[PDB]
Amino acid sequence: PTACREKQYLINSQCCSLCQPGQKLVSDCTEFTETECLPCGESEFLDTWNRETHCHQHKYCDPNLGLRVQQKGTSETDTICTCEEGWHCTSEACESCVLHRSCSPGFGVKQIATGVSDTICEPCPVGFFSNVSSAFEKCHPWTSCETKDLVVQQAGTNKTDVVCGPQD
Amino acid sequence: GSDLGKKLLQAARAGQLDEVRELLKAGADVNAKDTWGFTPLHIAAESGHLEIVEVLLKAGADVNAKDVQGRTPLHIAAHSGHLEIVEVLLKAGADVNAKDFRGWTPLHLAAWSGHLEIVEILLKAGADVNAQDKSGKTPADLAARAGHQDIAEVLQKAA
Ligand code: NA
Repeated sequence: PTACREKQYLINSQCCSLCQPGQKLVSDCTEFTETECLPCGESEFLDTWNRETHCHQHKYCDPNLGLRVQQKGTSETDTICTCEEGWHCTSEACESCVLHRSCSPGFGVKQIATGVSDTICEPCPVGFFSNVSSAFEKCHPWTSCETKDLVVQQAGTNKTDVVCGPQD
Repeated sequence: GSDLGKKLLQAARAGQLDEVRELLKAGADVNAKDTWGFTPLHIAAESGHLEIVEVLLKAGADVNAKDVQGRTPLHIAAHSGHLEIVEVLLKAGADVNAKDFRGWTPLHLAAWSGHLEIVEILLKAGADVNAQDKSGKTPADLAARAGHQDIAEVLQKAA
């Protein structure tokens, strides 16, 4: 059994309170006074009982890594970051973000990006195409030449529409 | 056996509500004291375990039990910033003007640590704003020395 309790410390024959979560130590207790503690600053935090002389700074949410502030910290909790709109988490931890990619020509959007997932792209199957690099555009169907009383003069691809033309 | 007293103290530190209930039912001393004169009630008051505090009061814990520094559970709860625990201790008959070994009341401790809402509740429950410690200092004097202006102002105005 130590000379003081778990949430205390010993100095000059006195059992002084540790500082509480959200406070840092300025001055030791004495016979005449309990421990002098000072609240953490507004952009600072300390989550534990302590004898530390500085608080932790709230986390910076760097715009240059695609982050914004989801939720401002408190005197006992850190700031929480999330991805900017148009960006998604690099991994489950979400320590940085990456811009949503575009489906290249030949490929179309199957599922649009969110803050936790990149764009899911599919190769344009037969009867469909995509001639743009885009993060929104689905595969579009090939033009029906026969609705216009024309024939297929040039075949469609994953990347190009059919070119219609007259019969021979 | 006072084995059960030591087990009850550990359960209350660990916040293990189910272990507290089952140790009480086994005939543990509710007022078991550790080396520093902390009861289970003092420990729960410090760690902010409200359900443990209420179950300890219901089983007959001494609301005004003093530790080796003369701190009651109200001193501890007030010092530590646990508002709901302070309210519950007051309902259960805690002495609002009980003095520790420095002559600090719970109001002194709340003022010193910047717990405004706890200051307001203690005043409503009849705390002595003019209470002096062994060095002559009031709660207002403490709040001002600690830089808690807001609380210093309330205490000057309650005087
Ligand atoms: Na595309």
